[PDB]
Amino acid sequence: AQSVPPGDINTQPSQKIVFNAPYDDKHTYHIKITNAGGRRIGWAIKTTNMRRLSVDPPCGVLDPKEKVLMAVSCDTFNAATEDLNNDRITIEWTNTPDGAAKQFRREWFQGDGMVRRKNLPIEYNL
Amino acid sequence: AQSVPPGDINTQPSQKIVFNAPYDDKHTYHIKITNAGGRRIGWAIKTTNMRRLSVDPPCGVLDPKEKVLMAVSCDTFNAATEDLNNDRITIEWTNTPDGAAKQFRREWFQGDGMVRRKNLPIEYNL
Repeated sequence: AQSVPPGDINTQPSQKIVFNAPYDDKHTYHIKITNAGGRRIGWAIKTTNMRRLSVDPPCGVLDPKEKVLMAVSCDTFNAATEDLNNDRITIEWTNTPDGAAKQFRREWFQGDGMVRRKNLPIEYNL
Repeated sequence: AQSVPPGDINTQPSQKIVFNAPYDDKHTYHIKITNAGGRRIGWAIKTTNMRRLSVDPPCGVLDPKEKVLMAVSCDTFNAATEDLNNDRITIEWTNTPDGAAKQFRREWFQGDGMVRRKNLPIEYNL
């Protein structure tokens, strides 16, 4: 009936993910997200490197109290002589407009209302 | 042909597991183990608490260069006001005797040869 801000989408982890070994093969860590709002929301992901890490689905439209699974694969590598404290993800979302279209749009961020965003610290466990 | 010590069984993680959130439901973390020896080996697991944590299969007989999956479930709880630095697992194994029987025996530890054992530090990520 009245205005409705972008409900804080639940996240698990909420802000701390330690990619547990081994690093000898692409390890896809499943993430849990949920829409804690009243209406749908257009969210997108961004990582320091879109080559090594692979987040899918990168962008999508969640529903009211809808649950979705994420996949963050990490290509193999050598953590014996490589710094591991510069990897961080970004998850933002904004309430879609009245009867928005069926497709993530960039206008949803340059329109009315406010957009939320939180970076998730990455970790590497051996 | 000649004597054969208990090949160091590969572990992933090898000595560091951070049970990533959430803690609102039994989360079973899959572990990777492998027999790096020439013959089978009888191994067993032990945790500080056999009530909260559940490791299965607890004991079994691995084969030469055989891979096996483990399941370490962790009952839900509240990590907002509970110490999380006293949980540690124990994985030991000893080369089975010549044509050993098809069933983990305790005599394999009180016989000839040497037995290996390593504790895996537990962690809790929110």
